[PDB]
Amino acid sequence: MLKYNIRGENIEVTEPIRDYVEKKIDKLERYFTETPDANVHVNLKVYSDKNAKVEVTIPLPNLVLRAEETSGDLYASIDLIVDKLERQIRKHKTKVNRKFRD
Amino acid sequence: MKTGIHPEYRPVVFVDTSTDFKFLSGSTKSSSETIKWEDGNEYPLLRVEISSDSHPFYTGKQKHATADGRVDRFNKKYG
Amino acid sequence: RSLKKGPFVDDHLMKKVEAAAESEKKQVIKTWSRRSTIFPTFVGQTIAVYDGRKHVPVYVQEDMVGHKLGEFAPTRTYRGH
Amino acid sequence: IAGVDVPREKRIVISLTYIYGIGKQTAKEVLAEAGVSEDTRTRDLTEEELGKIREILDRIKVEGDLRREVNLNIKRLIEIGSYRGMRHRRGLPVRGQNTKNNARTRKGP
Amino acid sequence: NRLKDQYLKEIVPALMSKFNYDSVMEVPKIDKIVINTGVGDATANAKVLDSAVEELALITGQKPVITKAKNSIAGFRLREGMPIGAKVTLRGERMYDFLDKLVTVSLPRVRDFRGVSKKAFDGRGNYTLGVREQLIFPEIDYDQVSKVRGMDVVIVTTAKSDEESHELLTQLGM
RNA sequence: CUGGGCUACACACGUGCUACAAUGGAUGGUACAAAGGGUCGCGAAGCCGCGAGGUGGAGCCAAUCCCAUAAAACCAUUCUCAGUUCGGAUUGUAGGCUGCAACUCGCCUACAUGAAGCCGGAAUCGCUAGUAAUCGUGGAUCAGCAUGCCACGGUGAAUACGU
Ligand SMILES: [Mg+2]
Ligand SMILES: [Mg+2]
Ligand SMILES: [Mg+2]
Ligand SMILES: [Mg+2]
Ligand SMILES: [Mg+2]
Ligand SMILES: [Mg+2]
Ligand SMILES: [Mg+2]
Ligand SMILES: [Mg+2]
Ligand SMILES: [Mg+2]
Repeated sequence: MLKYNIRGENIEVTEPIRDYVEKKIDKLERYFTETPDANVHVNLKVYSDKNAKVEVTIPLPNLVLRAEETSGDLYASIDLIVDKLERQIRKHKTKVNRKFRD
Repeated sequence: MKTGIHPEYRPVVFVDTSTDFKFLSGSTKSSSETIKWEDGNEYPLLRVEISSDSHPFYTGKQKHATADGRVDRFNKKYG
Repeated sequence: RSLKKGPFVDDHLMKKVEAAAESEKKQVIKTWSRRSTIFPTFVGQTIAVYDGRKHVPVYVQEDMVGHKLGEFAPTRTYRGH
Repeated sequence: IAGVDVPREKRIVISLTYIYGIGKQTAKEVLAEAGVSEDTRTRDLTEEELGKIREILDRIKVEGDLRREVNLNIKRLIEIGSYRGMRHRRGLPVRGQNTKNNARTRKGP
Repeated sequence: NRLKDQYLKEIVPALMSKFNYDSVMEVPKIDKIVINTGVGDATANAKVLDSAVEELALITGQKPVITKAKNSIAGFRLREGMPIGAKVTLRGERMYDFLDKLVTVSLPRVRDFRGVSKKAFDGRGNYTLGVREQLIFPEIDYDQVSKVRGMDVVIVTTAKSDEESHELLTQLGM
């Protein structure tokens, strides 16, 4: 159960954009089998030269997930920000388990 | 009147402590008292709170309160 | 005025209804002063009170004496969620 | 006893406050005009003492008569159209306190 | 005991020269008083029923008879024969004395004493009162009270219509 | 320029204040500070009111007078483990004060009403000595309004093997 919070500046947070952000970051639940309910901080901003930025923070208890991206349009950045986040969950989880198993 | 299956119902004399209003009507409760009235009615002197001689609907209670006038109070309070 | 020196009544509102006693609820009164306590002289009259963007009419009763005009002219428009 | 049952093991200064419309400070006067000591158990006062208290407490307002008066005032505001009426009729905080947060003691759970 | 005496010595002439009755026995009187209680909540716990039974036996003077259900309504989780309620019937001296106690000392105990209902008549001369607090009757005590529960005192009169029952009750003191 | 709004409210999050009582509540007596402000300003004695407050005008352009009685602590009585003599929200009535004006939308007082709450899940924060903890005091903004901010003092711990 994830609770979102989008800080739309220099842009309008339309419902289609809200649905796109919610459904793409919602697939992270498969990895981290108990995601304690936490608040997601999402920021969007667009420049004058048609560049889009997304910043995500998901403060899981021992897992501080972040990723920030800059690309052409808004949708490419959101699709490319999952890869940076999924790496950190896979990095943090498999670091704990295999090391205590020498 | 079947015997042995009824609670005791000895007579009793009522007294109203509010205004000293004597009254006679037998009651089941013994109340552990003794007093004789009206040429001999020796029984418990059961005390009680206000009877029908002082209640609002059961007696002639006049006001026990006051009223309001509002606009009168506004005229009185303001001057 | 919530003190002994009161009550507080707006001049131009008080004078207008005072000369409207001949009308006897024959003219609507269009006023802005919401900070005037309702007087006994106001009873039976209908006044239009500015609620921030328009005038809303209220018929003065006896129960309304001692209150302010604005109490019967809600400002915020709430209709649930 | 004195309008309604009052506690027995308690004290008269404390026991009286168990009836609607009376409080700790007002219990000082009704125990002063009655001329009876404050530190007296309820199951110790005689009829003469209890009689004066009931006579003294009669002048002051009590439950029922006070319970209906306050509700009558609340009703008067509901249909007159005053602002406090909509607060009373909708359960939102009546006086001058906010509503964005912390209005649960009147709105409920 | 006395209330019957005043009834048959002063109220009787008043009804006589107020209603212009032909003969003597046409004047109405009080036939019986029947008191009822409901323990429909005692479907599971059968002991609160018993507690109410000794309550009624104490308060009247005669033990009540436990009433059994006449149906098996599933809405009230009922089966036929389940003991529900109790009743005490007063006829004669006990009736008059109990009514006197009720009118002179029991009624001046209700929390909001404004007057008994003036429209509680079944339409044929019988009055049903609906007191719903336990120790309205002074006999029982607050400590002994285990569950606040109401009662149904019913007065059955020989009058043929409501109004003369109304005047008879007012003459008695209701 | 007047009026309204920035004070909305099914709800979610962050930061604080008050509690869930006996090392405590209530009643009576009494001791001990530092740092600051005061001239269209501080405002004492006296008198009145249960109270918030009112009249009054002393002295002070201040190591001089006022703000200004410090509170926890100490000493006696009572309450006797309860949703209570704990807790105070909420609300009805009656008042005070500033301001031309207190309804939206101020602060305080008197009476009465008496709610959740009996130590808080997963998780998480601060602190190494006059520190944490706890109790009072003052100042800026200010006609009025701080549980916020910036400063002052009173009482006063536990623990640190170690990386
Ligand atoms: Mg993808
Ligand atoms: Mg406010
Ligand atoms: Mg703001
Ligand atoms: Mg207390
Ligand atoms: Mg106000
Ligand atoms: Mg109080
Ligand atoms: Mg509870
Ligand atoms: Mg406890
Ligand atoms: Mg200030």
